[PDB]
This record gives sequence, structure tokens and C-alpha cells, in this order.
Amino acid sequence: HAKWVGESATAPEGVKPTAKATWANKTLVAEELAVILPIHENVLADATEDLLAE
Amino acid sequence: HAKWVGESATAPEGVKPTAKATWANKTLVAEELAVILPIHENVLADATEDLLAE
Repeated sequence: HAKWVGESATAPEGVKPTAKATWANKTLVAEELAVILPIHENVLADATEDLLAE
Repeated sequence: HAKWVGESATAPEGVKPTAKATWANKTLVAEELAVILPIHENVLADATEDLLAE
């Protein structure tokens, strides 16, 4: 931020102010979603629907 | 402002009243806004962004 300042050579308000800016960091971290669906091969052969597609 | 004057050559109410306008003054006065942004030369060189432009 700026400040209002005087034209003084000795008095404490002729001095212009110092200031700074700052940066920070945010992250993406990859994590895994998974499932395993086991089935017996005779059930695949006996069923009327395609259970591997289901 | 005007007034309701009368008509005599001798009575006080025959005289037309004298009156006055007036002006005043307003001023602009310039004053100073400022800031100083100090930064270290190595940080300026090692950063990926053009921090002097920022």
C-alpha cells in the first residue's frame, strides 16, 4: 500500500515508506481409486446376460 | 434582492434601495502519494517471473 508523504528534509513525514509483496504455493497430488471384481467362469457361461460387460 | 418602493419626492419610502454582490474562493492543493519497494538482486535473478514488472 502507498502512503501520503510531505516534502520535508528533516521532519519525520518527508520520508517515503517501504513495502513488500508475497507469494504462496498450492499443490495437486495424484491419488488412486481402485476395485477388483472376481467371478467364477461357470457363472459367466451359465448366465443369460454378459456379466463381464455388467 | 429587490424591494417594493413607493412614490414620494420627500418621504423615506420613495427612495430606491442600494444592494451588493459577493464572491468567494475555493482551492486545489496538490499533495503526494508514494511507496518504495526494495528487493534483493539475487532473488530478482533466481525468480521465474519478471518481479520488476510485478
